[PDB]
Amino acid sequence: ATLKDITRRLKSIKNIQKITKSMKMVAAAKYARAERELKPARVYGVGSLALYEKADIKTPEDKKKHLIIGVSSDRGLCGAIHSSVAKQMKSEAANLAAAGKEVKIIGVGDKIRSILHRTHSDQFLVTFKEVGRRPPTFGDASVIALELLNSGYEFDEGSIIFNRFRSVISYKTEEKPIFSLDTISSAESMSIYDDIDADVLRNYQEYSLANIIYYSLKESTTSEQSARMTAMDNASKNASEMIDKLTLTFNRTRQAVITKELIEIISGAAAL
Amino acid sequence: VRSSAGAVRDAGGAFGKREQAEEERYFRARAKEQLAALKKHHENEIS
Amino acid sequence: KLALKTIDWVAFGEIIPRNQKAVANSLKSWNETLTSRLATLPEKPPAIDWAYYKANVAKAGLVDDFEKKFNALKVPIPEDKYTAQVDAEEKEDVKSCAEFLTQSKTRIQEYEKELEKMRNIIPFDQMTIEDLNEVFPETKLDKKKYPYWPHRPIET
Amino acid sequence: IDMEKSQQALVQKRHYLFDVQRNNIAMALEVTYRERLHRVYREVKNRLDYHISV
Amino acid sequence: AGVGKTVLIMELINNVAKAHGGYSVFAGVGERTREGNDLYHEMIESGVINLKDATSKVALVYGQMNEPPGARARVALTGLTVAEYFRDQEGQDVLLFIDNIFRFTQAGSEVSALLGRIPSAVGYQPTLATDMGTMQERITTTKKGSITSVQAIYVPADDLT
Amino acid sequence: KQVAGTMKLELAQYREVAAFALDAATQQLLSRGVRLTELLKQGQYSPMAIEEQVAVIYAGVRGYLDKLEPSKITKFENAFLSHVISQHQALLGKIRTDGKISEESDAKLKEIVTNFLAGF
Repeated sequence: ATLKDITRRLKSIKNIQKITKSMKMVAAAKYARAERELKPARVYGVGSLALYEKADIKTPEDKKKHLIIGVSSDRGLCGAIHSSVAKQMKSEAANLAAAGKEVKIIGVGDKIRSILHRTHSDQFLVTFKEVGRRPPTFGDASVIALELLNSGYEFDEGSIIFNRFRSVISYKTEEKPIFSLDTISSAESMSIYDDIDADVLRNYQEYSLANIIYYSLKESTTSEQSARMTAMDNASKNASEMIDKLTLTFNRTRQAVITKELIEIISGAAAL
Repeated sequence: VRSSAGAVRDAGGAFGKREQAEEERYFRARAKEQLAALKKHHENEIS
Repeated sequence: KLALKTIDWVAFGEIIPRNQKAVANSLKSWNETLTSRLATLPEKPPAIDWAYYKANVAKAGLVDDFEKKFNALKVPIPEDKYTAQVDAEEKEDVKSCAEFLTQSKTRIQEYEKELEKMRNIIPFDQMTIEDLNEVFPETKLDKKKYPYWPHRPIET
Repeated sequence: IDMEKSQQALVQKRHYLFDVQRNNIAMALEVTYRERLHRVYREVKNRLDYHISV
Repeated sequence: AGVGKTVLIMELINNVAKAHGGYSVFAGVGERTREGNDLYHEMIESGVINLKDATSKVALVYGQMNEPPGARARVALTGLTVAEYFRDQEGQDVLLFIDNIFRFTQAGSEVSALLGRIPSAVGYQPTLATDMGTMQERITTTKKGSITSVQAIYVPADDLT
Repeated sequence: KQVAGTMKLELAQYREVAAFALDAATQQLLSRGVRLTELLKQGQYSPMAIEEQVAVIYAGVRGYLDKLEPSKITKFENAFLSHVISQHQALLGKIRTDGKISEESDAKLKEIVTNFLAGF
């Protein structure tokens, strides 16, 4: 292009690089805080899951009501966080419907809703937004569980998909089963537990639902902040390479313009 | 060679149009909400 | 020469059974293409300037021969053999006006019969169980299958 | 009763598919005839344009 | 080009000149002749130019872009002379609209090479600043009168530098 | 002048929110903008009479094509032109001669477009 085109492009890319550096720093701070808050929530959620893996509960193979919960955020620029979760959700939903089930979906975060608003647009039991603006609390998980129970879709089996945070550079997508008390009552491993009618067990199921949702929220937010830090770092690096190339081009063009104007002056002077 | 504020929308490349749209959609939404509230206030203040 | 009977299309689309829409849409498209073609062709074949032309040719005799042969010779025209679908029209008169009309009207007759029968009945505060048994054969308690009291399956 | 009445209403206008077919066939024959006319015209004018060009 | 210079200057003539007691001058320098005719007729309609009486309040000078460079380089001075006279002898307020005062410079540049001058930075005459100063320095509010000068200045290719 | 003004406003609004691709109002705004955009396309050496252009633009701008897909708008445009040029030559002559969309002309245009849209 001409010199002004190159100058404007170079200035724009420089601004973009500045912004991405700042956002990487912000995301890194929020990540440090999220890890710090994730350790205790990690122990708490693992404890809350203790029972089911200790008293092995097999879901009944004769029920059609299933629930899929997919945990993400509203924020973008986090790489393949929402993408992986939505991909696995549609995989599992397709499998369930091929097995002849009646799947619903809860989307914790806009981006999940958006990715799945073309297909699975009618299975949305309810979706939640305003995620990711502030670190998730137990209040959020309590609200999600409360609106899941209140909305009278009594499900017979459940699953939650979140991005388990492995390391600052890596994360994995999990699927943690959720059971309804119909499956806990009729489980022979549960015959050993004492002082257990079908009412205390119902309160216990409601609490465990809140617990698992909260655990998934903490893991997901940690992994998302890590991914946003990585994505911003890569974007800043790409902007730096582009800035180098455009600076070289700008210098070439500036010298060429100087030479062109000077040759015009010389030709005019010698052509008198 | 330096950079200055409000340069992304001065170039007018892809980021400029993307930013312009990201602004316009949001403020159309908020204008719709505010117009609904204005209509509600109009009706509620007739008496 | 040309005066084509007008059509209503939203009306036309109401009369295609689901098994026959695959031909209806194709017929619509073929009509569209042919109508566009007809619009493309001009209202008349343009004239010919024989005088000037034969004045601008050496062997005026040859061009005169072509002119005269053109004048004498004409062109053919197709026929309605491909319009054998004439027959179909009569067949339709059978379903539309003879069969479907007739059984439809009889079914109407019966539906009226039933309606006025169901509308002229005593106020329920004056009726009797035999009367329900007869007006509604659904309230009958089949003794052939539940001979014993209550003749209901109590689980009900 | 009303469903049957509507069906009968549609019976009256059932004939439009045949009507469309008739219009199509007639105007297709007309199109072919006009193509024949214009084709003979074009060939003859090109034919004689040969002689004038010579 | 195409940002509103002419519309804005016409708007100013509509507001300030219409309700302005003193006289007014419009020097169209190297602009489309269509616009000159449009202004003539709009002024006749408004009434600042009265073809019947002697109550006209505007004097027009036109050097439009069909003229050779010599005339475009001097029509600004002609309009400026009319305005200067109304400033001094009439001893009164004056307005002076010019559109554009870039065509004066450009017309000066179209003959410089033929007058034997080496060009300057970008195909401009060596005397650009002096030639523009010796004109813009007569458009001033002395203690004897007062000229309010509105100038439209084409910026080639939006380049303010 | 009557029709192209509303079309100009609609495209002006559309061009603002175009760089992306939710709510009903802006979704319909994008839909109308795209319909008008595919309306303006054209072929080579086939200029249109002004009344025909008015008919097409009126059909497009009065929310009629908003139901159709945007890949089929060319098909509509073409078929609608071919249909009107023969059946409703009188209306086009009226629009040309009187040089405006009078109330009766507008009502006609309305009924022709409503009938044709469903019948296609």
